Amino acid sequence: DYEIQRERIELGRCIGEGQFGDVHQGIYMSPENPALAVAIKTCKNCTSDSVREKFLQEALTMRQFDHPHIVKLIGVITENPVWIIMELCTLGELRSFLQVRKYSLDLASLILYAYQLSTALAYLESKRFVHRDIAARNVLVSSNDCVKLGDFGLSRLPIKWMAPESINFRRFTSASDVWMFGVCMWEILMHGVKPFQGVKNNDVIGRIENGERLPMPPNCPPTLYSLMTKCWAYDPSRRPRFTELKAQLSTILEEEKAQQE
Ligand SMILES: COc1cc(C(=O)N[C@H]2CC[N@H+](C)CC2)ccc1Nc1ncc(C(F)(F)F)c(Oc2cccc3c2C(=O)CC3)n1
Repeated sequence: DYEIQRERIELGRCIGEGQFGDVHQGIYMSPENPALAVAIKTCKNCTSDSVREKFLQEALTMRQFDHPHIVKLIGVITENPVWIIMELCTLGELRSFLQVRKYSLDLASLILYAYQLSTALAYLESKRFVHRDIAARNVLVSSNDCVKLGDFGLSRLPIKWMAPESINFRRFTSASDVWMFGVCMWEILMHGVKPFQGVKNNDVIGRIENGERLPMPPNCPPTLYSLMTKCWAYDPSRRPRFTELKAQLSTILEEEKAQQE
């Protein structure tokens, strides 16, 4: 069962905000397995059942997934104040982590993060789940060698990350998530810099249609940037599949690891 007794949760500092309320870090003291660090999503308005159902549906959404690179649901407290207890990724948000470690993280760690995210996305595609919000801001750092997709509720227009068909006609498929993943890979190799900085959202569409693309990040291997550009094919059917990106990122990772030993 997923119902958690409130006395077992100690609410810690605020780590972020979501549509329904503040997100906190905290501690969960399970009956048989002591001090576990957890993330706690709060909900200011779920004294109203209309808000409660939408909030708790976000926990049900994470309940169906079980992958090493997707945050897991620990449980829920369904009475007011309503809370969702999630796994805590102690090193926080990927963008800040990459900015802070811009000159200390090796290229193999950056490729490892892209590869780990491709395994989570290939897994979600096998479950017929279209994410729609693939971006570095929605990736968390569990440890130096482990990144995970954050909560899907906290992950929710991001025009600068979207595929042309998603912007033009609101079409959302695994092929549009591949475009977004290409942008997310670019953000990782750029050390947490956002795409199209200083450009208006309305002019992103025009630049993409003129053949312009986000440039090769400094010190990025040409084979890896070439993979990002395949994600940015205008035609969705010409983009690679997540299983192909997963195989190619593994080849690039092993090639980089072989250069060290
Ligand atoms: C220690 O763990 C964390 C620390 C911080 C942090 O330093 N934040 C600072 C605090 C001060 N202000 C001024 C600057 C930012 C962020 C996230 C953490 N870890 C963590 N672990 C698990 C979860 C989850 F998913 F299970 F609930 C989680 O959720 C989020 C929390 C924030 C944003 C997102 C998420 C998403 O899921 C997508 C986007 N965050």
